[PDB]
Amino acid sequence: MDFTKPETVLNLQNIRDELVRMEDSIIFKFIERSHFATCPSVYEANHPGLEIPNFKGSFLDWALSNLEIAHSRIRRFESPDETPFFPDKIQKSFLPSINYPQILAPYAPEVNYNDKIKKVYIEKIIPLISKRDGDDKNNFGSVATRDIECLQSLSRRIHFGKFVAEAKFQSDIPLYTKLIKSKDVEGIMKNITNSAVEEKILERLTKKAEVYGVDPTRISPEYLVKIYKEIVIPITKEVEVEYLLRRLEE
Amino acid sequence: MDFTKPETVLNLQNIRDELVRMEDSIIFKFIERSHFATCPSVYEANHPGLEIPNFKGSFLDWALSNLEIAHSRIRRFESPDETPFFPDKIQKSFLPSINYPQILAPYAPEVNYNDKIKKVYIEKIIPLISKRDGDDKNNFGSVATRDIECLQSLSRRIHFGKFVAEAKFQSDIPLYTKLIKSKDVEGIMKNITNSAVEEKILERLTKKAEVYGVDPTRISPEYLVKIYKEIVIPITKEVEVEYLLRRLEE
Ligand SMILES: N[C@@H](Cc1c[nH]c2ccccc12)C(=O)O
Ligand SMILES: N[C@@H](Cc1c[nH]c2ccccc12)C(=O)O
Repeated sequence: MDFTKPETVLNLQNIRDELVRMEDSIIFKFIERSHFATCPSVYEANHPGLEIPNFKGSFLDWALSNLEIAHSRIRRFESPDETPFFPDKIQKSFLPSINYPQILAPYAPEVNYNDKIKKVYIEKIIPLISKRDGDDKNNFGSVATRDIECLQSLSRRIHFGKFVAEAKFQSDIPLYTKLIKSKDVEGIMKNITNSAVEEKILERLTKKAEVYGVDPTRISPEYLVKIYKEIVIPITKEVEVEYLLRRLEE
Repeated sequence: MDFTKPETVLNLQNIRDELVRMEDSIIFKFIERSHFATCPSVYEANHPGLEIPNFKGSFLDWALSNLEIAHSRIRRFESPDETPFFPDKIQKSFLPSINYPQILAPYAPEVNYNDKIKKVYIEKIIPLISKRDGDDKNNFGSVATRDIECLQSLSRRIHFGKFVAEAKFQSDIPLYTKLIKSKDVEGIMKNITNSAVEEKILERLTKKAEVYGVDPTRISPEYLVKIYKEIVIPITKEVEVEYLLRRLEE
């Protein structure tokens, strides 16, 4: 895919390849984060000892918002595949802007599920992948930086549902128009679900978990499957139906 | 290992485990960077189009130095296992400092091979792992951030030779004292080389390259072996002999 050549983007085979490559990215990052304890103090707002001068929020929030401000200055969020966790904080680039042709509907930047993602990550994913419960006082920064890597990968994968939805829309405008016009969510869901393909994904995930990071001479497959089945796939679909419901300007 | 409990640190079995875990980390990061072209413009100082207001250096340098300043404020370089690429730029922490007991010799922060590492990474490693030659104008930031991940992993692995050297020193002070006193480098090299173990490492690396990121239903083993054999292991040894030669205060 080349975000300056629209045809490489709305191409369904290029989309599968990118989704499959993100699958590995996400698995590698979960393995990196699994080496550390849960570190509850990292996600708690204004924790004594991890309190940042003139900042209201958690240790995780400071590290992530600061990273976004720096990257926004170098054009990160000008790209259609990048959605920010702190939309109010991002700056304008100090480098010549890349001219990205409009590929998605105009309101695309407004379809943003990062709050929900950050939330389920902390409340549901951390507890399954961490090595143990409790704070590891000497690894708060190691943890936060690994968390940022996991969040940015999940975010890109989940919001990639926008390109999936646009490809589908364009391939059958008459059908989608009627579904959108009558706001038939059940009809849309049924058209964006291929149960056969979803089983296949889960089966491949189980086999990757079995070999990845395992010394040939780290993460439970059951949990990897639970995460994709209960969190990743379902939220990707929410992004797709919301993108679609507003497709005829909204 | 717990950098607040010296015995967990100079323990040789805890050291193997940490080295083996970094082996996976490094392999995963090489795979992430392999998806992009060489991007020569990223490493060139003051490139037209990637020129940063009031900054002399490359795009890579700006991203990396800025990251270090932010992390230094949250105590990254207070930890003995973290060595900075920009020692002159790092700040003092605005959080209560962690009291790390002196585990390594005092001059330890001065043994820093990051310039050499950054250099061989650009000149020798990039060309072997990149997908193709040339600039990918729309992925300069994606590349730089992947480069930072690779550099920080290699840096931690290579400078980990300081702990290896201190463990050895402490286990046979009479022997090491004579080697150090007469500055016998050849004698030191011969005592820190177990050829049998080095073959074994290379063999395991070949088998990891064969399964990692390969869909069960990315990086050449030959190149992975060349990198560890010609760059990683040799520079780790340079860190160890330099740390040792200054051991009796220097
Ligand atoms: N492990 C140490 C040092 C550290 C490693 N990576 C970091 C990133 C940011 C801040 C600190 C760190 C800590 O968590 O404190
Ligand atoms: N791929 C785009 C956007 C991007 C992704 N990650 C980044 C990190 C920093 C800056 C930009 C980016 C680019 O390289 O420009």
